[PDB]
Amino acid sequence: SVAHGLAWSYYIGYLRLILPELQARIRTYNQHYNNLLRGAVSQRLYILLPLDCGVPDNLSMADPNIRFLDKLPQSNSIYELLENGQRAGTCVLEYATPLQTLFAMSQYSQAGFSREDRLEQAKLFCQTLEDILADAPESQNNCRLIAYQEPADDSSFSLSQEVLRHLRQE
Amino acid sequence: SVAHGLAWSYYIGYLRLILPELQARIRTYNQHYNNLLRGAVSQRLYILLPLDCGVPDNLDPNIRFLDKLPQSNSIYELLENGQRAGTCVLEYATPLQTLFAMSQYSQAGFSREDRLEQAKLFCQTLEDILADAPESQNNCRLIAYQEPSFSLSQEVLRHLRQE
Ligand SMILES: COc1ccc([C@@H]2[C@@H](C(=O)O)c3ccccc3C(=O)N2c2ccc(C(C)(C)C)cc2)cc1
Ligand SMILES: COc1ccc([C@@H]2[C@@H](C(=O)O)c3ccccc3C(=O)N2c2ccc(C(C)(C)C)cc2)cc1
Ligand SMILES: [Ca+2]
Repeated sequence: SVAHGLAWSYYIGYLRLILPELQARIRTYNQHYNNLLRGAVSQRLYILLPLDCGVPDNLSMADPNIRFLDKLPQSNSIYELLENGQRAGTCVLEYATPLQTLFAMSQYSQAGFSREDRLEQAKLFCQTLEDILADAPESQNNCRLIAYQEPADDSSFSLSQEVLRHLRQE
Repeated sequence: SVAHGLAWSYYIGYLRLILPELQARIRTYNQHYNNLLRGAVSQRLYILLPLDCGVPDNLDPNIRFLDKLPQSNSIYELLENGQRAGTCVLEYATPLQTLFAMSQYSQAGFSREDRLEQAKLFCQTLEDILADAPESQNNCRLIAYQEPSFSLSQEVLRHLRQE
């Protein structure tokens, strides 16, 4: 049942506060700070929600097709996404950082929290957060959760492709 | 049921990480930075848990900021009878802000009664995690309270004297 508190704190202490000014920050960046000869940053906050709760310290180390470009002024980061070796999209991207509690609990023997318990709580965190965001006034076509289970076959999943599928739905 | 996730995250993402080096940080302060007469900073981390979930933006005239704890934690002096009666590392259990904000958000369907119950369960769950945790070695004290004038300094001093 840890997922409920994780989802509510993440929304009420972070997403609720950053989503209202996000569009204005992206528009300011695109007009005044972005380099001339490249794409504009897309408008939504893209949140990576790996169901395995594996949150890396560097997105480029997780996928070489996701490259840091800049900080979004006014901490959020802009990345370029590659496909077939070329630039395919630019967006504000980050992980659902409360998943780190679920990961750490699965590694702490006193929690009595298995990998199966972790997966169940990650799914509940995603479901609860989606329900909150659906009813939230701050979420106005400006946030997208990217929840994913990684197949056993490495070749059948690309993190950059997962973000690109959502970005192309804009 | 939000209290469980709040307690586990607060422990596993913060208390578990800061409690092992806390007493060394307090010893550094007491030996090299503390210039008060018999004002050694107490050894434990004191965590304010207002059961009403009211966390102010800056931590009572009898509680006065002294310094940042080197190596963000803050040291305060506690006054009693107008004089310094103790010094400690003091801070709020910041996850209570989720419970307060939920009670202020109609779509959460979370009443003041639900809030109080979750604040008490957060305190109990956190105390139990800390009791079984290898990082809490007589170094973290939870100060849970409710208002009846209330004196926050008197609440902290009771726990300081218990150390
Ligand atoms: C003061 O006590 C805390 C406790 C936890 C957090 C963050 C923070 C986040 O960055 O998302 C968060 C917010 C809401 C719910 C859960 C978490 C969470 O899981 N945190 C966290 C938890 C664990 C980690 C390590 C295991 C990598 C160290 C890193 C980050 C921050 C302050
Ligand atoms: C990235 O997403 C987050 C979400 C929440 C937090 C912190 C953070 C804390 O400072 O204790 C925390 C950790 C673990 C569980 C809960 C909370 C929590 O309740 N937070 C919080 C929640 C709400 C507030 C306002 C309502 C005053 C703005 C302020 C702080 C930080 C990052
Ligand atoms: Ca594999």
